[PDB]
Amino acid sequence: MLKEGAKHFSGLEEAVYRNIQACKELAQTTRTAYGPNGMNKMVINHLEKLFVTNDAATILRELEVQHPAAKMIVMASHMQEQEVGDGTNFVLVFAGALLELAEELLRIGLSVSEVIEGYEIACRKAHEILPNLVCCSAKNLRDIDEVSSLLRTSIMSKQYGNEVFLAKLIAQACVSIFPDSGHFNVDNIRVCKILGSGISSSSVLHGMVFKKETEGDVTSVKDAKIAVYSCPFDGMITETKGTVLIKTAEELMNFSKGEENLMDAQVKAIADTGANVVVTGGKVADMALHYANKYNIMLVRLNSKWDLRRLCKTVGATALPRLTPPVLEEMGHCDSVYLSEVGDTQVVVFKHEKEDGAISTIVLRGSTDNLMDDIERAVDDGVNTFKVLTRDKRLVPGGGATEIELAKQITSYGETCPGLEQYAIKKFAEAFEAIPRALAENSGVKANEVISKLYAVHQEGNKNVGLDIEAEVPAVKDMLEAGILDTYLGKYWAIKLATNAAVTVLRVDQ
Amino acid sequence: EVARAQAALAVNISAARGLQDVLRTNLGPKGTMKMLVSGAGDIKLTKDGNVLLHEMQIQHPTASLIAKVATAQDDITGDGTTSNVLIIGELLKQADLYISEGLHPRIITEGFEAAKEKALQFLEEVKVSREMDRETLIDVARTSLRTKVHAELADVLTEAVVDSILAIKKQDEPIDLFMIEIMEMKHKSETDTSLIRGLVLDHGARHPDMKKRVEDAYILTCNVSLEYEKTEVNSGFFYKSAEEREKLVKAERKFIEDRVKKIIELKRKVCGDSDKGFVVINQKGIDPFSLDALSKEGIVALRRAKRRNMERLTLACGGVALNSFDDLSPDCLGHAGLVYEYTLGEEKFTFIEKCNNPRSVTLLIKGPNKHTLTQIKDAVRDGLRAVKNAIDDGCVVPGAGAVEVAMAEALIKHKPSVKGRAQLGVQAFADALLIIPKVLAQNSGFDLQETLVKIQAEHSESGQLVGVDLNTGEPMVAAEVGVWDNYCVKKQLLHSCTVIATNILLVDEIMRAG
Amino acid sequence: AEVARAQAALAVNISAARGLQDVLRTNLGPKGTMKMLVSGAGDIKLTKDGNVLLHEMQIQHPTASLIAKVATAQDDITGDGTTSNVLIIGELLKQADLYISEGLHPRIITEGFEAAKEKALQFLEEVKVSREMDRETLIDVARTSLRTKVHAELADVLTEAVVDSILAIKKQDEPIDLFMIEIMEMKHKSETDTSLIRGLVLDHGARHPDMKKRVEDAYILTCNVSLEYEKTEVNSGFFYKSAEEREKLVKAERKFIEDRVKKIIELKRKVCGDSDKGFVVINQKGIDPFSLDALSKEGIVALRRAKRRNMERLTLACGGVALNSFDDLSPDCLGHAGLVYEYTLGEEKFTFIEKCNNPRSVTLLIKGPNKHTLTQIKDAVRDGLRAVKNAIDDGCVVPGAGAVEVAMAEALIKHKPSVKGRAQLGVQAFADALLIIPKVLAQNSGFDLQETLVKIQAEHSESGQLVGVDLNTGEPMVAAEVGVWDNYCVKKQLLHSCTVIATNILLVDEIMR
Repeated sequence: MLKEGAKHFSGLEEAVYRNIQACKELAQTTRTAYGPNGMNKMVINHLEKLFVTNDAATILRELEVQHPAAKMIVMASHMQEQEVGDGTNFVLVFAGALLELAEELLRIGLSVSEVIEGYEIACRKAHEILPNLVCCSAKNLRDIDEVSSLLRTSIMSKQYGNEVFLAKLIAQACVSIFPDSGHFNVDNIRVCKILGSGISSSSVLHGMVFKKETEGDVTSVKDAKIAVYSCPFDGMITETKGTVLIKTAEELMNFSKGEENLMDAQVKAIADTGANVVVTGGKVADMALHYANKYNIMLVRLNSKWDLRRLCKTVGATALPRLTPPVLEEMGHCDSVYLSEVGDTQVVVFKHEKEDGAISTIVLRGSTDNLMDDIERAVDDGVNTFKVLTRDKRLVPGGGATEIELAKQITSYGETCPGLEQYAIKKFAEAFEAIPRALAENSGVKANEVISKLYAVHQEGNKNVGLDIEAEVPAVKDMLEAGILDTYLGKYWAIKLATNAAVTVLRVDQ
Repeated sequence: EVARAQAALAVNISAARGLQDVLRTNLGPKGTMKMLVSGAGDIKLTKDGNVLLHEMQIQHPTASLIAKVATAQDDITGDGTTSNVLIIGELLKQADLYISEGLHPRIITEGFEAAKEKALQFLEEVKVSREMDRETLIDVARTSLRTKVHAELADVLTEAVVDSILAIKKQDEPIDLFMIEIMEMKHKSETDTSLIRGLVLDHGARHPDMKKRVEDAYILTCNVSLEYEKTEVNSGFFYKSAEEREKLVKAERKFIEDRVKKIIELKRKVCGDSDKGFVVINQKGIDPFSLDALSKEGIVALRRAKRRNMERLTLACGGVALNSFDDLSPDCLGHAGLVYEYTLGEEKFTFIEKCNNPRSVTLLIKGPNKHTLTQIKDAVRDGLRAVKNAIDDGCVVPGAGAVEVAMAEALIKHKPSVKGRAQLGVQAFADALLIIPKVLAQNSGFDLQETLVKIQAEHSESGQLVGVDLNTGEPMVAAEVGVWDNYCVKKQLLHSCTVIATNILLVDEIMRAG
Repeated sequence: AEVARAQAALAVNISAARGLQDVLRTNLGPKGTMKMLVSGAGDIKLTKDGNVLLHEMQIQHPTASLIAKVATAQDDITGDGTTSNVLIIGELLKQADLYISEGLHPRIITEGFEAAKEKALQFLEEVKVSREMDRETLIDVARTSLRTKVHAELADVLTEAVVDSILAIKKQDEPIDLFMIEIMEMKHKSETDTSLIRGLVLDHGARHPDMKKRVEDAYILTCNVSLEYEKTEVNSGFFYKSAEEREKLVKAERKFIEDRVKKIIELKRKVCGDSDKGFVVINQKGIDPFSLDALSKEGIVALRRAKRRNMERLTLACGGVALNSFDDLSPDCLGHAGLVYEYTLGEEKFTFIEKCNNPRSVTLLIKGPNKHTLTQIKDAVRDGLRAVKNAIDDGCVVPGAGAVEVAMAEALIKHKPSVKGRAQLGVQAFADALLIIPKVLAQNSGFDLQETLVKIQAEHSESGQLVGVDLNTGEPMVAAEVGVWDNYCVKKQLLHSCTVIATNILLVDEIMR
C-alpha cells in the first residue's frame, strides 16, 4: 500500500472509480447485446476463429480482467443461464447501469449500506409487483404458437431478424415432446447443425441427430445395443521385424493376414458382445467394417468426444479403446436407431422417444456454422427460455415492457421512502431505461423520447421498445400485446441476481 | 537498510492506519466485505481481521507481526480480530503525539499498563454476567455473524449455531471441537443452512438402492475389506510369485463372502428384517456384489469412508469399529434414530442424523459452491467460537462501543494514577478505545462527536450500555440490541492490543539483514 | 487565475500560521531567550518581544498579514501578551486542525473557541484579584511583566526604574506611559543601564561656568529662531553661496546675536532682577559663543539644543509658555522651573527641568556602548512600561507564571458543552491553547512542557492551589505566591485577539491567487 504490504487490486479509486468502470465497459458491450437489436459483436476464439455474437458468455469466457469487478459477476448471468435462456444478456447491464448511479452517490457521498439496501429493499419491491406484471401464462407447451410467441423473445433478446421461424421451428422441434412438467431434456433435445442447405431448411429430427456418417450397414436392430468406443479398432498388427517388414520373409505374411480376422474377431465379438451398433471414437477398420458389414453392425467411422459424450451420456454408453474382443457395457438405450439425410449427409439417428426419454434433436441445415452458431446461441436460449419447468410460466411482457412499469412504481415508492434510502430505492427504478436507452440507440432514437413516452405510456406491461421504428418515435411497441412475452421466472432472476452483486461487488474494496 | 528510533517508529505507526483503516467496518453488521483476487492470486471473499491478514500475502512487517498475535484471538474468539487492529494503531497514534511533542518512548509504553489494568479492571467492573439461553446465544450468535454477514444471513445461521452448541452444552464441554461438523452442498443459493444433529455421509455406496432410508441406524464403522478383491490378488494384491498367486486366487471372495455373510448374518442379526434400517460403512472399497447380496438384505453398505467421519460415526452415534463383521448385537453398532441417505446434485450424502448421544452436530449449507459458499462457512464458524465463549464466560457484555466510552471514560474521567506520567500513557492508552463505534457510527452515519457525547452522556446519564445502530450512527442500548461482547473476547483483544503495542513502540531501529 | 480550494486553501494558511508561530518559541518568559531578527538595516535585534519581530522582517506569507494585525493591538492594548499572543493559536489550531483533519467543520470548531473563551475570561475575571497600585506590588508585576517581554536580568534591571515612572503619574488615566517615557540615550561603559530622571530632560544643553548649574528659581524662556537673527519670530535667509558671501554674511550675525542676547539679558533684568534670581533661556538651536558667554555673565542659564518635543514637555514642566524668540516678554510666558539643572554625563548635556509643575513625565536615560544594546535595552523599557502601567493603571491584576493556566483548563469540563461538539470540540483545543503559556516555560527548561505541565494540572487538579511553571526552571510554581503577576490588561485582552484570528483562519475556506 503506502507500505509494501498485503494484496489488493481494488479499493480507493478502483473500488469507487475503476471497479465501476470495470463494472461498466462490458455492460456497455451487453447493452445492445440484449433485447431486440441489430447490434453484432465479432469474436475470435482461442481458435482465432472469427465469429459474431450478441451473447455474452461466449464473449465473456475469453475475457480476462485484473479486477473481480467485471470478473466475478458474469457467473450470475451464467447462474442465470444455468436457470434459463437469455435475459442473461440483460443480467449484467442491469447491474452495471444501476451500479454507476452509486459512484454518483459516492460523489454525492452515500454510504455503502446506505447505497446497498434500497435496491435490495426495492429488489423485493420489484419481485413484489413483478407478479402484478404477469399479463399471461404458458398454456400449451405442445402448441407451437403458444411457445413460438415466447421463443422469439430470447432470440429477439439475442437478435432481431431471424426470431420468428426459429421460435416456430423450436416449437416445431416440439419442446412439446416433453411434459416440461419438471421433466425436460436438452440432452434429448440437441441442436445438431448440418453444414448445408439453408437455415430455413434447418429441420428438427426427433431422435438423436448425428451428422457423423452412418458407417456401412445400418443397425442390427432399432433397439440398438450400442458399443460406444473411443478406440475399438487401433489395428491388430505389429510389423516390427528384422526390417520391420521382412527379414525372415514369410513371418510378414502372417500378421497382415492374421490382423484382419482379429478385427473380425473383434467385429464378430461386436456381434458376439451383442452390439447392434458399434461406435468408434477412433477409426473404423475396413476389414472389421467389412466384417461389421457382414455382421451388419451399424458403425461410426469416427466419433467426436461430443458424439461419444452424448453417446456415452444418453445410451448409457462408455467410450473405450479396445484392442480386445469388445464387451458391451454401453449396451442400448434408444429404441429406434436410424440413418437420415438432412442437408443430404448421412445422419446417424438414435430415437427412443418416450415423452420422457423423448429425443427431439434439432438438426440445423445451413451453409455456415458461424451462421448456425450465433443462431444456436439464441436457439440455446429459446429452448431453455422455454425451459422454465413451469408449464404455466406466468407470462410477463417480453422485450422489457415491465421495466418502465416499475420505473414509475418503485421510484414513486422510492419517492415515498425517506432518507438516503430514497435514492437507493429511487436509483433502483431508474435502472430500467438503460436498455430502453441502449436499444433506442440501435433503434435510432434518444431515450428521452423513449423514456418520456415509456413514462407517458405509464402503466402498460405492453408499451416498450427494442430494435424497431416502433422503438424509435412511438416509444411504443407491443412487448406484450404482439405475442412477445416473457416467463415470470427469469425476470425474478434477471432482477435478483444482478442486484446482489451490484450491492456486493462494491462492498469489497480489496 | 535501516531506520532509527523516530524514523523506526514511523514505518511502524504509519503502516498501521491504512492497513488498520480497511477494517473500519470489519465488525458488526456494517462490516464491509473484502475480495482477494490477489492473495495467492485467487478470487475470494473475506471479512476477518486475522484471516484477511494471513490471506493476503502481506509484505510489511507491521502487517506481518500482529497477524501472529492476531492469530491468538482468532484462535481464541475467531472475531475481534475483526476488531482489535483498530484500537491498536489509534493507540499507536496516541503515543507518538507525546514523542511528537517529545516524551520518552519508555514512559508512554510504561503508562499503558495500570491503564491496561484499570481499564481491564473496568472490564471486571463493566462485565455483564448473563445466564445463557439459546435466545441470549441467538443474539450472541447474530452479533458475531452481523460482524460476519447480513443479519439476514445471521438468521438461518443462528439456528444451527445455538442448536449445535445446544447439544454440546449437554456434554458440558465449554468448547466445541465437535458439533463443528459442517457441510456444503450444491445449490443455486448459499441461503440454505441446514442442521443435522447427526452426521452427513459424503461417499455414496457404488450400489444405489441398498437401504435408501435407514430408519434405525446400526452403524459398524468398518475398516473391513469386503472388497479384498475378486480375482487374482495375492495378499490382496499383484506380486511376482505365481506360486503364491496360484494359491491366493480363491480365498479372496471367500474372505469377502465371509464378510458378506459376516454382514448378511449381521444384518439379520441386527435386524432380522429390512424394516429396521441398517448401515455398513467401509473405510475402503467394497465388492458391489457383496453389496448386491447386502443391498438386497436391507443394509446400506458403504465404502471408502474417511477415517474422520468414522469417528463422529463411532462417537455421535456411539458407533463401533471392527475388521470382521462377524455378527454383532443389533445394539452393538452405534445408532442414529433416522438415517437419511440424501442426493442433492448427483451424489447421495447420507444423513446419519440424531446420532445417538451426538457429540457432533452437522451443519449443512447448500450454495452456489463459490467462495460465497465459503464466505458463509467461515462466517458461522468463528461465531461458533464466539458463542462458545458465552458458554465459557457467564459474562457477556454488549458491543457497538457501549463498552468503550464508559471504559475509556473512567481512566480519562480521572487520571487512574493521577499521574500525568501514567496519564501520558493513559491518555494515550485510554483514548484509542473509542475507535470502534466512532468510525462505525460515522461509517454508517453522522460524525463520531454526537454519538460520542451521546453515548458518553447516555452512559453518564444511563450507565446502561448503549451502543451504535451499526447501520445508522446512533447509539442504542446495546445489551437489549443484542450486539454483544463476550467478556472472553473483549478482554483478550484488549490485552492483545496493548501487549503488542509496547515493544513495537520499542523498536528504535530496524536493519534489513539476516 | 489560481484558486486554492478546500484543505489546500486551508493548509498553507494554518501551515504558515503554526510553523512560523513555532519558530518563535525560544521566547515568552524569562526562560525564553532573545530572538535575533536583522532588519534591512543590518541591525542586530535580539528580542524576546513578540510584537517586535512580526512587522520588522517576516518571511512572506498571506498569513503574515493577520498576525501583524492582531499582535500590534496586543502591544497597543497592554504592551504585553504580545510575546504571548503568538503561541496561543497554533496550539489551538494544531489541536483544532485535528477535528478538521478528522473532517469536522472549521465552522463548528470555531464555535467552541468562542464559547470557551467566555469561561476563561470569566475565569480571568474569576481568578484575578485586585493587585494594588503600590509600587512594590507593581514591582512583582514589573519584575514579571518584562520577563514575558524580555530577559530577567533586563526585566529586573528596569523594574527599579519602571514602576517609578508610573509612580510619578498625576492619576493619569493611561494603560501605558506617554510622557513618563523620555528617552535619553548615551553611549555608555555599561551596556544595560538606564538613568531614571523625574520629569522632562532636554537632549542637549549648553554649559558655561558663569551659567548657573542648578537653577531653583528658573524663569524658562523657551527659545527658537536663534541668535543668527534680530528680533524675529521668523527664521531669515542666509548667503553662504559664494566664498565671499559666506564672509560678509557671518559678520552681521554678531549684531543679530547682539539683539537677542540683549533682548534676553534685559528679559532677565525685568523678571529676575539683574542676576538676583536664577534664569533660563532654552535655546533650542545652538547658542552662539558670545551670547553663550554674554547670557552666562548675565546670570541667565542658556540652554543649547532642546527638541521641539523637548519644547513641548518643557513649558508644562515649568508650567510656563514657549517663545520662538529670545526677546523681552511678558513674565508669565517665562516658565518657572522649581529646578532647572543641566547635567553633563560624558558628551551629552542633560538639562534637568525638575519639580515639574506637571510630573506627567519622567526621564529614562538609556545606556549602551553598542547599538543592539542601546537598541534592545530601550525595547524592554517601551513595551514593559506600557505593560507594567497596566498593573498601576488597573488595580485589578491577574496571576502570571502559569498559576491560573491549568485552572480554567481543569474547570472547562469540555463535555459540559453537550450541544454538538460545535462547542464541545472547540473547547478542547481551547484548554490546549490555554496551557501553551506553561508549556513554553516548562518547555524551554529541562524535562518537557507536559512533564512539568502535567504536574501543574495534577498539582492544581488539587484545586485552589494556583500553580504554574516556575518561570525560569520550567518546573512548578504558584505564581500568586511571589506576586509574579501578568497584567489585568495582559491576560483579559489576550484571549480576544487569539480567538478571533484563529477564527479568521476558519472563516477563510478559500484563497484565490
